[PDB]
Amino acid sequence: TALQQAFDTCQNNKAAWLQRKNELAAAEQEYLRLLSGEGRNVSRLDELRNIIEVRKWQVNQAAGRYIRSHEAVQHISIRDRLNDFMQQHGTALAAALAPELMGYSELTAIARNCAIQRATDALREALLSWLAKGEKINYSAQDSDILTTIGFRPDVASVDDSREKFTPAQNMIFSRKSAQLASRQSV
Amino acid sequence: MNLTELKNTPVSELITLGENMGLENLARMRKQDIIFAILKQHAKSGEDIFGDGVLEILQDGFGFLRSADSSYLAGPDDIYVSPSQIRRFNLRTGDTISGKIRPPKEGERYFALLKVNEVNFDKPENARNKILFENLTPLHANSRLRMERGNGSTEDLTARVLDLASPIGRGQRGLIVAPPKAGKTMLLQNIAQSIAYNHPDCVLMVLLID
Ligand SMILES: Nc1ncnc2c1ncn2[C@@H]1O[C@H](COP(=O)(O)OP(=O)(O)OP(=O)(O)O)[C@@H](O)[C@H]1O
Ligand SMILES: [Mg+2]
Repeated sequence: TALQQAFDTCQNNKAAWLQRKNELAAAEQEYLRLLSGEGRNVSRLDELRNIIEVRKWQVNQAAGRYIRSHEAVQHISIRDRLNDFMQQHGTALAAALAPELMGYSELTAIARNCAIQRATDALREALLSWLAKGEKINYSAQDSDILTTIGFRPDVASVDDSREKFTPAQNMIFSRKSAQLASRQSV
Repeated sequence: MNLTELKNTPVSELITLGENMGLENLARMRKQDIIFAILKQHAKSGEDIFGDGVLEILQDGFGFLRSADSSYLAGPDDIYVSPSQIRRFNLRTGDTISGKIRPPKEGERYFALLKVNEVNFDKPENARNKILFENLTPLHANSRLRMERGNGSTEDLTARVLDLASPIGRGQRGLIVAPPKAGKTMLLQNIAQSIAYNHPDCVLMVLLID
């Protein structure tokens, strides 16, 4: 039943990502209006720059964990669909690859690996032959709603900000600064 | 009048106004003595006078109140504070005080305190409910102080490179290692004026010894 857990994890990740996005937008717009304003508090400008950078780091991390959750839920859904599909029509699939599946129990490691590789090549050629004709399909009937509500792929706004990678020291110092921000804003 | 305006004035107009009101041959004595005589005459006239300053307590509660402008000189103008109000208001050394001041009577030569209207720029009852400095938890310098004024001053360079060499933050421990004839005094006053310009909110104090 981990599909529902993955779904709600993706939902709350999206909610947190939207919260980070809107708070970053508010911070940047107030920083811009203070820049255009008559105020000249340089300390305020520096602290606003610090807020902007820490919020950008938080948004990047939220996008990264959202991408991880989305790929995890997609993998779980694919695994479940393939599992029930093979439980439905797996005997015919095994018969279609019989010339390299007989007596798999006593085969050695290299023989088992080579047989698996040959089976993967066979199914890959079948899949490319199927995709050559371009026969359009839809989502799985049992879990169509989850796939539709999570989307085929995450939007660009969740990857365009996630294309920058931080060094581990940068991650640690940003985490410390975020903890300091939380401690100072709680009071 | 009040001690605040009296202290921060050159002795010229002070002695002229003292002569115009008329005290004595008020030329050959200390400035503190002149202020003391003027305050005594004004108190004898009958007008109430405010007072303000910084309070200190001796080992026996014999409290004094000095002024920052006079470099905390132990002159006669310092306000006497008895232990009674010290215990009543639960104040200690370093608490800025301001309020009515009692003129001295026979038996003492120091101005006393009638009542205090505020303590350390706060109400006397509100400032009592405060913890000591050592009871706080130290933290790193989160905020950043920038010496760049932004006006492109030709002499601002000494400050600018400082931001490129040693960032300044609130609540940090700063030390300067300087040999004689290194221009450290001008650098320090430049830092002080840059702080006063960029950050007028923060209280600035500059201490000089010998
Ligand atoms: N940028 C500068 N341009 C011109 N003169 C400078 C500059 N920086 C420093 N000086 C000179 O350096 C001299 C050093 O005198 P200053 O009083 O500033 O020294 P200090 O290092 O503060 O120490 P001390 O006063 O004890 O000698 C000044 O008299 C000043 O003429
Ligand atoms: Mg000097």
